[PDB]
Amino acid sequence: SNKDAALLEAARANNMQEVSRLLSEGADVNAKHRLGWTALMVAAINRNNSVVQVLLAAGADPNLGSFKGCTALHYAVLADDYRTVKELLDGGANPLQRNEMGHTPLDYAREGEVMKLLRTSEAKYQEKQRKREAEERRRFPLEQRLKEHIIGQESAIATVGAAIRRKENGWYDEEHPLVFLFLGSSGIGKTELAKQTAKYMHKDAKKGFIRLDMSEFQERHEVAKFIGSPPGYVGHEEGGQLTKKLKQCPNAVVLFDEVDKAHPDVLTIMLQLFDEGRLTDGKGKTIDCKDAIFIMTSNVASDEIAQHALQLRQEALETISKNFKENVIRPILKAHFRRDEFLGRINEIVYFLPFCHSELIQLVNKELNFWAKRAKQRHNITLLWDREVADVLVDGYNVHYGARSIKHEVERRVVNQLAAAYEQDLLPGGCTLRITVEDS
Amino acid sequence: SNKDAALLEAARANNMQEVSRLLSEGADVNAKHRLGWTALMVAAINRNNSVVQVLLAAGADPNLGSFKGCTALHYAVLADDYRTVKELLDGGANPLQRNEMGHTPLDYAREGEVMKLLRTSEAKYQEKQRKREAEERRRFPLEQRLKEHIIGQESAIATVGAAIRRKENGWYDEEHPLVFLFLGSSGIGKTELAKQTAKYMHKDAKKGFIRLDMSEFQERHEVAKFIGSPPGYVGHEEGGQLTKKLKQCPNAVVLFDEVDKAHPDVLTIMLQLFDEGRLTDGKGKTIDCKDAIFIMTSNVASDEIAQHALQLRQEALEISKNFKENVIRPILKAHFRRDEFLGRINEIVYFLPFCHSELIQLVNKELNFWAKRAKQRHNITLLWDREVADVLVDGYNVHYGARSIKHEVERRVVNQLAAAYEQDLLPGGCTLRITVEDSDKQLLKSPELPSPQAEK
Ligand SMILES: Nc1ncnc2c1ncn2[C@@H]1O[C@H](COP(=O)(O)OP(=O)(O)OP(O)(O)=S)[C@@H](O)[C@H]1O
Ligand SMILES: Nc1ncnc2c1ncn2[C@@H]1O[C@H](COP(=O)(O)OP(=O)(O)OP(O)(O)=S)[C@@H](O)[C@H]1O
Ligand SMILES: [Mg+2]
Ligand SMILES: [Mg+2]
Repeated sequence: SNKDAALLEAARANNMQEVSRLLSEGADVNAKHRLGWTALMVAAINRNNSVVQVLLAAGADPNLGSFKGCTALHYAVLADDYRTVKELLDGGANPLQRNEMGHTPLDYAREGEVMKLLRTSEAKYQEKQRKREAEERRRFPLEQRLKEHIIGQESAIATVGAAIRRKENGWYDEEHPLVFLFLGSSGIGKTELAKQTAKYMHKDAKKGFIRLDMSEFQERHEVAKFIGSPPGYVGHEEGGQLTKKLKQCPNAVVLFDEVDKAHPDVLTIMLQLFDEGRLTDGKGKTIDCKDAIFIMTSNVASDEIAQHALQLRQEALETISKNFKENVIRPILKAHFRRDEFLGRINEIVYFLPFCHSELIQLVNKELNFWAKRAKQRHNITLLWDREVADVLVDGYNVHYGARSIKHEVERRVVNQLAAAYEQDLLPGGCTLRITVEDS
Repeated sequence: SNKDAALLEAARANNMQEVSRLLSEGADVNAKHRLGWTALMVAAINRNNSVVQVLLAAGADPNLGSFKGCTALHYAVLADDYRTVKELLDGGANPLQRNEMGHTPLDYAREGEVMKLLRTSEAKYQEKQRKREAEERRRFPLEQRLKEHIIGQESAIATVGAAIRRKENGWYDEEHPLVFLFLGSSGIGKTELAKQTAKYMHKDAKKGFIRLDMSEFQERHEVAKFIGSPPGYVGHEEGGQLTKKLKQCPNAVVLFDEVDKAHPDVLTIMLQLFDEGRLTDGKGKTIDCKDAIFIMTSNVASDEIAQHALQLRQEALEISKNFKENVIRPILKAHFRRDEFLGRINEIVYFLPFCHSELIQLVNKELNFWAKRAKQRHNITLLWDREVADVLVDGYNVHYGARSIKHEVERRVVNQLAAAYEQDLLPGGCTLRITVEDSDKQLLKSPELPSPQAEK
């Protein structure tokens, strides 16, 4: 504890020797004084450029929070010393950091070298971040990330990626959220695509992905879950759940899984959300989510979508459907979703088509790779197969389930055999299996 | 503290040098002395005309609140100095401002130049306000302001403008608030017109415009949100949300958006609100909002209104009638159950589906918006041939209205723009012109811009 006080006193007195001795002895570089200032901070206010430099080289943090709450950069600007401001900025100081009073390094000092340094640091940071992010996106676009997991559905991936890129590059109106409606048969990756998109946007934030299941909303009064009860009713003080989640992460990705299962008057609450990204809870607080992304998944027109997809498979063949027939898909949606204004607010309608033979083979290969890696990681068993296995597994495909049919087929026909053999201790650790078309 | 006291003493002592030095240092000009007066106050009371002038030049407020609570104009009047009163009035002092005891500068003053200055200031304020407001309204009418943002809907613009202008010029009954109901198909500017009207009435004040998404009132019990819970119930200490909002701005513009999505027993709360502008919160406090403007929006009769736009198809040479409004009524009563609710609305405004020229105008407006955004953000100049709008309008969907055009333009132009921008094929200051095929191509001032490949 004495080391921190000694370092603070040395920094206040501009004692280079004492500051260096304390730092080399393990003294807290960001030591805090009882008055609320640190060694780097009091060095900054006292125009101790050398002390500030040595403290920064020792690991001083200039962004740590009357001048109460003013950081090291704030005090450097207060002294109107440009050398200290430049050194702190080179050390990672934020030129726009704020104190308890809200003052910033860009306000304390008069126009001059300090302002120039702060502005240049801010501009260079912003430009570097912009260029780096753009280059990263170019190098590894969203489409490749989705293709890592999603198989087929090229049109849907292209549409979603185009919309997302248009949003990220700033070429989007901020007055209206972006809304998607995923349509297609069951078990073809709609909610999977939504999950992948949410992960891409908010990879390191669970709060960034808000999931709803509209099976849990199959009656009119279920709207009270979204915004909570009005004043004087049970649960009022709680407030809306969806409103809470949106307030936590305004730019999150909201997924209304199986929206078709909602009562139609539950969708009415979505009008303001989809138009202006505005929603009011039971307490009257209004949530602004203009930059959020809304995804709705349903299979309302599944049969018609499959029939259309046959168009590609109806070709004389001597892949991409124009799908102007959406004019006759609209009546189905209107019949289910009874309000035209609801559909009008949807930016894009994404159609997922049934898998082709090659896509089915790819799915089977994906499943067998997953199982092989699981076996290697768990029991250290190598697992291998040929075309005959993929084709035999595909032959058991069911249209009504898609990827789920493939999963069940692989599990039943192959995984059961691996489990039975393992339980019989016929699989020594490190051994290799070929599935030599093990059938019938 | 020390600087404020020094400035106050200098103002009291008529010390020009001290007052100037303290003002230059940064002493608060409106600092309050322990006796209740400020620097300007005591400069006025001591007949320090020059000190009053210099304090006003420094930013002194003459209208700031036995001379307890007296304002600088009050002190100048009490000093019997006409110069101080004149200078304070020139600084915006109110001749009718009241002190703690309720005496105005026109009261304490002795007959003379003080009366002249105060009365001249008051009359000038009133007449200048009236004349300037009238001149601005005539020069730039609300109807011309709306036309900048709303395409078509001439009959709605004309009705709303006529009612608004009627209210502003005082030719309205103050007992009953003005109520509008907006009817028509989806995405044809109802809420847009409401927003523009609110912005016009209250230039920027957020409290001047009140939103209410009636879609959140699908059950009777939700009406409690208007007025709050009764005594003894959770949330009672908070009053009615709408009551609070209206109290903060009695003459606000209230928008009950999607009123047809409310439970019809919830609309019952609006009977007194629309008839007399009275609403009593859960705590028994009544809100007076007789001068507010209420706007409702719905698409209740929208098939029947859009079907009556077959009058555009009648081509007699080769707009809604009273008798149509008596076919649109049965539909209104079937939805909004009560004749006493409908009989409270001042005007029913009908918004019609766009004709082909209005679609072209909408497409041009959207393209102009995007061009302005591009030019401002990246200095990119954007141009389009006349045929671009013709191609784009084909994406129009009568069921969705303008937002269909919005989405079409976005999807099939802005996507290419963003793809090119990310590809860095749009150098700053470059000129980009859209050309017309069955699809849309972009030329970078002459050569065709090569479409990037996201899939690589
Ligand atoms: N196109 C796909 N490519 C790879 N895996 C997929 C694909 N689609 C689905 N899956 C996987 O198969 C499962 C199906 O999940 P979903 O994606 O959620 O199905 P769903 O289409 O979304 O439709 P429902 O809710 O049954 S209607 C998931 O386990 C996915 O991981
Ligand atoms: N003349 C116009 N008519 C309709 N929309 C316009 C017009 N000019 C601009 N717009 C824009 O097109 C969109 C139309 O949406 P809204 O203003 O909400 O119309 P609406 O009458 O309220 O349709 P509903 O009942 O909510 S489905 C708005 O975002 C407007 O800004
Ligand atoms: Mg699903
Ligand atoms: Mg609307």
